[PDB]
Amino acid sequence: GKKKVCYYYDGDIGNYYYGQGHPMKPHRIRMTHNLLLNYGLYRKMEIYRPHKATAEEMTKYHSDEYIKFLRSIRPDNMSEYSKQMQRFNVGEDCPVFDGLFEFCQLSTGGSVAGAVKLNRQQTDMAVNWAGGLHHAKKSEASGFCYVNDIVLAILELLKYHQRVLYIDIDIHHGDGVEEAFYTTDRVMTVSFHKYGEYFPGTGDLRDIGAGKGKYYAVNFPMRDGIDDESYGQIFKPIISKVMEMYQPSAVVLQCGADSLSGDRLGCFNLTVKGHAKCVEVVKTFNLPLLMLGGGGYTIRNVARCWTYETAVALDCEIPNELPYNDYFEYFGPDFKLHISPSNMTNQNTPEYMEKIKQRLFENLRML
Ligand SMILES: CC[C@H](C)[C@@H]1NC(=O)[C@H](Cc2cn(OC)c3ccccc23)NC(=O)[C@H](CCCCCC(O)(O)CC)NC(=O)[C@H]2CCCCN2C1=O
Ligand SMILES: [Ca+2]
Ligand SMILES: [Ca+2]
Ligand SMILES: [Zn+2]
Repeated sequence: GKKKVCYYYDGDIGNYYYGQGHPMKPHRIRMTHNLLLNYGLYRKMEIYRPHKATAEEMTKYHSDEYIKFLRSIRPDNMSEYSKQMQRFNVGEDCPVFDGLFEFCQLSTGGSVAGAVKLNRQQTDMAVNWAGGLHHAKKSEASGFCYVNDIVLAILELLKYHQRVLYIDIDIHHGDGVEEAFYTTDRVMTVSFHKYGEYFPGTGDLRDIGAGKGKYYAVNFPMRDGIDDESYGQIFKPIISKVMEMYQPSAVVLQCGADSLSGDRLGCFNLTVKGHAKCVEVVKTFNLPLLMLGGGGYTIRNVARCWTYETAVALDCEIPNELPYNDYFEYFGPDFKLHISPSNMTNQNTPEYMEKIKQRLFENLRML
């Protein structure tokens, strides 16, 4: 039936700034929040402010040296940390900005708090749109991600769940989460992403895990222009097969919105309905679910996507006419919640989609 939803948000998150021209805009989390408050969704869910995750919490995965560096580095002392910055991959893609460590603490606090709430059976679904920073590595920042809140949230879930399923619908391969759990069968990682001359360069369908983790890493590489119909015809069958074979007792769904049509960095052609169809599919399995954010660089579309996905999590129909909000002008010229796909060519032929699905089904038979 309808589910209890716990949502994590800190009013300060929107003030963190990556720098002039950087595509990652934490302000998009504030726009999402303001939009869902104006739709009245606060009436249907419990809103929590996450705690700031500590160094102890972060070192359940990350190295002590890397976390000590993140806690120390500031724009005023960068000159003294030149060598350290290069070692930890902090610089241009992952800049040093005012309050960087606090931003990591808030993003992580929401994911970990959500996992705790699910473990305690106090909620059916936990939502943290400030989370989903899937590229961060044990001792290195990557692709705008510094602390891997997902890996930390999964490790929390593993205290009470023998098998955890991770699903990543961000346009980028969730390399950091895959790497952390590559040699274990206690976490199955499933990533759908653009592959071929595209960041981070990983996620080939032949990357299937290693040792005890062999067959517990699933990658669906895609080309430019995938649309709602093509994505929907592959997502439901793959996830259904994964659920049948793997039988997880908890799920983590990374909802990176950069897979939408018109994204600044992405080259997919999904609409908000096409993207949210994934949430709907995962929700039908009735398992404890942690929903996270991630990418999304055309910020009006990110707010639309995550507001609709929160409404989907709540089983609450919301009108297409956007209600007035603090960021109403960002939603012009239509002021509608839903988006139209572009006329871009879908390079993912129906035969290519079926072939990759068939190849992944062969791997799933090995479970
Ligand atoms: C200016 C920073 C980099 C020097 C530059 N990155 C980008 O163009 C851009 C960043 C960038 C673009 N502009 O202006 C057009 C910037 C302006 C200032 C700072 C950074 C950027 N980076 C990339 O696309 C990707 C990262 C994508 C991360 C997605 C994260 C997620 O999956 O969605 C989850 C949260 N990285 C790159 O392309 C980097 C590293 C590999 C080699 C090529 N790269 C780049 O040319
Ligand atoms: Ca992905
Ligand atoms: Ca694995
Ligand atoms: Zn992304």
